[PDB]
Formats: sequence, C-alpha cells, structure tokens
Amino acid sequence: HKSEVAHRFKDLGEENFKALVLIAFAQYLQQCPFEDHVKLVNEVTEFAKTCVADESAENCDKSLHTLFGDKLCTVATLRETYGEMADCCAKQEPERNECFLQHKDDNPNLPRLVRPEVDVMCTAFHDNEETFLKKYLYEIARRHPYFYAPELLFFAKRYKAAFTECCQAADKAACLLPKLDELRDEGKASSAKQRLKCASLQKFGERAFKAWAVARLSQRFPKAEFAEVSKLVTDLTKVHTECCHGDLLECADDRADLAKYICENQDSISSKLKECCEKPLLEKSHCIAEVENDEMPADLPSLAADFVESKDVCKNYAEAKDVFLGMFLYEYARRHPDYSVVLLLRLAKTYETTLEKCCAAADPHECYAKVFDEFKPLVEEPQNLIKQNCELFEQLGEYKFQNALLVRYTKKVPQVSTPTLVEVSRNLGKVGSKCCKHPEAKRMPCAEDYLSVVLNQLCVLHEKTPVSDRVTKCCTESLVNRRPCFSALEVDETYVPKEFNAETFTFHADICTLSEKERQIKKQTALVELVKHKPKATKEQLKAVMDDFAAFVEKCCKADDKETCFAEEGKKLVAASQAAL
Ligand SMILES: CCCCCCCCCCCCCCCC(=O)O
Ligand SMILES: CCCCCCCCCCCCCCCC(=O)O
Ligand SMILES: CCCCCCCCCCCCCCCC(=O)O
Repeated sequence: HKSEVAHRFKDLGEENFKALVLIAFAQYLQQCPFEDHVKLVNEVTEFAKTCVADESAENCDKSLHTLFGDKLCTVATLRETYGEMADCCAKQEPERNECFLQHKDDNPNLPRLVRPEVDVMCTAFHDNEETFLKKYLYEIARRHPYFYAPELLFFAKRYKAAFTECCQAADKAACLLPKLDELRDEGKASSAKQRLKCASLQKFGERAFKAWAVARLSQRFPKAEFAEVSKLVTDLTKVHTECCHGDLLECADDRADLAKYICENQDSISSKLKECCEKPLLEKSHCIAEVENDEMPADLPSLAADFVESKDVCKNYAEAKDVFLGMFLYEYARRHPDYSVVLLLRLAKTYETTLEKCCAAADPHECYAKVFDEFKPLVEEPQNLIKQNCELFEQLGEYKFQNALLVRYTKKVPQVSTPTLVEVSRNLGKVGSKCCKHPEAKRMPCAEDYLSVVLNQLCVLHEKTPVSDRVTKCCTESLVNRRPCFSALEVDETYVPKEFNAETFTFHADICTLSEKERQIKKQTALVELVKHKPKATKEQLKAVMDDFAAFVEKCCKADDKETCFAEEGKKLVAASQAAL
C-alpha cells in the first residue's frame, strides 16, 4: 500500500482511471473546455504510470485528495474564471478539499445539450469514437457535479453499446432513438433519486433513513438474521451520509468496503448474489445494489407470537424501542416484497403509535390485541388504486388513459401551469405502461419507484414557482405520507373558470404534418385548457366534444384545401361545443 494513485490505477485499469479522472475534473471545473481536461487527465495518467512502475518516485506518496488539489491549483485562468475557488488554494490540505466541495456549483447556467441528427452522431462516432464519447461524458459531468462518478461512467458504456449496435443497422434512427430516450429518462431518474435520498436525510434525520433501509434490506435479504440487517443498515447509512457530502473517494472507498463485506459474508445474506460478487471492482456495488429480492424461507410464522400474544412485549419495547420496532419491520418486510417500502412504514408508524398508548394503559394486552386489524385498510388503499387504475389503463391504451388523468388532475388542481399538467399526466401514464405489465405480487414497488420521482419533480417545480397550498402540504410532509396526500386531493370546487380564448381553440393544418408525439402534445394542451375553461363539465359531455374534435381533425386532414377547412369546420366545433357546455 505504497501509493494511492498506483493502487487506484492498478485497481481500475488505465481506460477506467482515465474516464474517472475526466469526470472528477469536469465536476470541479465546469467552465473549462473539454480539451483542457484531456490535458489534465493525460498529465495525471502519465504521472500515475510513474508510480505504478516505482511507488517510491516523486510525489507518489502524496494523497489523491492532495494531488487533485494541486492539479486544480495549477490552472492559471483559475482566479479569472472562478474567483472565490482560487482562494481555496491558499489552504493546506484537509480544509482545502472541503473548500473545493463547498464551492462546487450544482445547476450552473449552461446551454441545454442539443441532440444532433442521428446521422451526425453515427458518423462522428465512426470517425473518431473516443473523442466522441468522452466529449459528451465531459458535458454530462459538468451539468451534474454531485452525481456519483462511476454511475455516470456506467451510462457512457450503455451509450457506447447503443452506438455500436445501431450505427451498423440499416434503419439507424429506428434503432437508436428509443435506446437514447430510455437512457435520457433513466439518468434524469437516477440523478433525481440521489437528490431525494440526501434531502431526505437532512430534513427527516438519520433515524427514518434507517427505518427505510431496514424495510428495504429485509425485502432484499430475507434469509439474513436481524443483526446482519442491522450491520448492513448501519454501514449503508454511513455510506449515504458520506456520499451525499460529496467526497468522491470517501464515497467510493466506503462503498467498496460494503461490497467486500457482502461478498465475503455471502451465505449469511442472499443466495441471489454469486453473479454480482464475481463482477470487478467498479461493477460490484452497482450490481449488488440493483439485485433481485432473494426467495423467502418456507418455514415462516405469523408475527403474532412475538408482537401480539407474547407478554414481555412492553418490556422488550421499552428495553430498546427503535430496535424492537426495527424487529417488527424486519419480520414484516421480508414476508412482503410485494409491499412498498413506504407501505411497510405506515404499519410501523401505526404500530409504534399504539404501544405509545397501550403500554401506558391499564390492560396493555387487551388495549392492543386488535392491532393487525388496523393494518387491513392501510394495505388495501394502495392495492386498490393499482387494481382500479391498471384496469383503466387496460381499457384505454397509454394515450386515452393519459387524457383520463389529464382531466382528473386538472380538475383537482386547476391552478397548475398547463404544460406542467400535461408532462405529469403524460409521465404518470407511462408508469401505467411500465408497472401494469407486472403481476400483483410485483406492482406496488415498481409504482412507489416511479411515483416517488415524478412526485418529487412535481414538488421542485412547485418549490420554485408555488401555485397551490394543498400541493405545498404534500411536498412538505413525510415521504411516507407524500403519495396519500396527493391521492387525497379533491376536485377544486372553488375554481373560477378561465376567460374563453379564441386562439386557444383555433387549429391549423400544421398538426397533420407533426409526429404522433407532437400532435398528442397539441391535443392534450387543448384538453386541459378546455377543462380549465369549463370544469363543471361531465365525462359524457367531454367524450362528446373530444369525439367531435377527433372527427373534425380527420376530416380536414383527408381534404383538398386543408387550411380553409380548419378555419371553417373549426368555426363550427367551437360554437357547437361552446353550446353543449
Ligand atoms: C490525482 C488524482 C485524481 C483523483 C482520481 C480519480 C478518482 C477515481 C477513484 C474512484 C474509485 C471508485 C471505486 C469503486 C467503488 C464502487 O464500487 O463504486
Ligand atoms: C436498526 C434499528 C432501526 C431503527 C428503526 C426505526 C423505527 C421507526 C419506524 C417508524 C417509521 C419512522 C418514519 C419517520 C417519521 C415518523 O414516524 O415520525
Ligand atoms: C408543479 C406542481 C404540479 C402539481 C400537479 C398536480 C396534480 C396531482 C398529481 C398527483 C399524482 C399522484 C397519483 C395519485 C393517485 C390518486 O389519484 O389517488
């Protein structure tokens, strides 16, 4: 263990080191040009090979934290470009690394990355493959300076995979665009989850996080003993607190540790793990954390012995409340992978709340014998909406369904921005497609999964530009109560309808040109605007107007002189709708 650079270069491989060095630098120095970092990276790599050859050589003894610092502080235009940051360089180390972390900018002012024409990509990718990929790695890096670097590195390679396949396929855009849309979407998702998880830790504190993890880890490793789960939860909770804080190496090394541990103690934890524990350093902890729920033990009791019918319960509770409730959750979670992490927390919070009454009451055993009764309705609420709504998505496909929701929520929260209403109805809709194709024993996690990100995205927009007290309530409640609070929203019976607008219901023959996506967005803005103009309108009345609009369109887009039909027939539609409503 002579040299941390040498170890990390041996550990990683040149090609990975190089990628990670690049992502590291790109995250701290977001206003420098790609070609500058190639210079850095290669300067570091060239250096890193010295030490691999002879860990005694100049500076090899130095700390990665110290060599990264020294590198940063030899950028000349550093005060010019960044200003405050430069002042960090005047600190001797331990603080200096902190000072660079402090003065990172999350969310700079940078132009949106344009996706080129398919053919430009494939061509460039052929012409010069590495410079193509790293360039774009450099661009996502600077735009997400707090994203775990090897996770990012993992996407680059799924990216490389998608070029390698489709730029040798006759119909390039037919292949590539969905693959890339998948990845766009799967990275915004990921890059939100991290922001949520960290924000959850600061606001709600370390306790609740452990609660969450226990439920989770127990769902995943049901054969493990509660102490093992506790060992895991604990270290895992360290890991999130350190990775949030933004130190790459602390986050990395901590994670590495945990992967060693899990694979060394493999038999104690999960059968479904051999696979992952084969994969090399970088992929290990990624893989572990993605992995399937292990199959549950056949020989499995009711909980009721240890948590209802035993005496010694109030003693066992009071002896250590958080550990006893831990045990409750461990036992309840591993019996139910088909529950949402959050569902299981509603059980524990409800349980908790009874013992607070019943251990302090005259007859404890009798104050609480009817408590798993209290769970019955808590488990059915999420189960029912799933059945109800996945039934409804079965009737009307993804699209007709999106419009069902678009009506639903526009009624509930009419004050929302119309685009905002369209995007979430659209996004929700998609969840329906994804999660409803699973069986019932597998739906409720999937949906928690998705809803949680949508529901957050929702609440960030709202944080920035507030529009509704009732929304604010949900976004400023526990991540446990979040989804129900939304489900609890009712039709806004206060709402004053919006002044009719001629232009809003005028359409032109340009929509017949537009892609089915493009069209649908046009149609769907209308439907909202319609809902916001005549909210007191019935589904029947609405399916009426919607069907007319639909015929109208397909009349003027199967007609000579399209433009003048849209002005004339549209004149009718509006008057005849204005009427019916
Ligand atoms: C001059 C030195 C600059 C810093 C070097 C770049 C940092 C790369 C090291 C990250 C190692 C990641 C370890 C994998 C842990 C995991 O499984 O996620
Ligand atoms: C290894 C011990 C883990 C500690 C387990 C904590 C048990 C608490 C379970 C109830 C859910 C807590 C959610 C936070 C919000 C609240 O209820 O106040
Ligand atoms: C920026 C703020 C936008 C807010 C959009 C308000 C619309 C509410 C959407 C909540 C969807 C959650 C799914 C709940 C399922 C249910 O209806 O029971």
